[PDB]
Amino acid sequence: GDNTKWNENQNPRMFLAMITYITRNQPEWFRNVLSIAPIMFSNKMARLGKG
Amino acid sequence: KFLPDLYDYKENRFIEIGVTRREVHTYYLEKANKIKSEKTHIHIFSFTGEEMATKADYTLDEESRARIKTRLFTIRQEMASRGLWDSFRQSERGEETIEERF
Repeated sequence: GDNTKWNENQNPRMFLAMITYITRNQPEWFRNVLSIAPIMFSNKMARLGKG
Repeated sequence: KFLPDLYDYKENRFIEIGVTRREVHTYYLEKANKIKSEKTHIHIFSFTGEEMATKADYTLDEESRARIKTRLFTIRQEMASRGLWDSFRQSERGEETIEERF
């Protein structure tokens, strides 16, 4: 196999779906601190390089 | 193994300071565990005016023992004359641990 367009067809919104689930019944601070990174990838804003 | 508070050069015994608003025979055996087989001097100060040392031998002299326990009483009275004196103080001295409100 190989996966075509592997990076565009992800979504960090289902990364947040995973790390909300693989931190089941974990403490509140710990489930929170892993959760910021799929949040601020799901609002990320790429620059457009030089020009 | 656990950190003392000060150190005297003459006696070469480490210094652990216990300040209480609770009765002193709480802290004489609360602070004594996990310390022993060592030469660490235990010496409890208090808001009230009482005091307890190791083997009832006071290293600190009379004028400075009477000065600190008065100032702790001045800490006790100004805490009492403020309007917020002892009840909320009782909770945190046993509850010091990892909280991490994130």
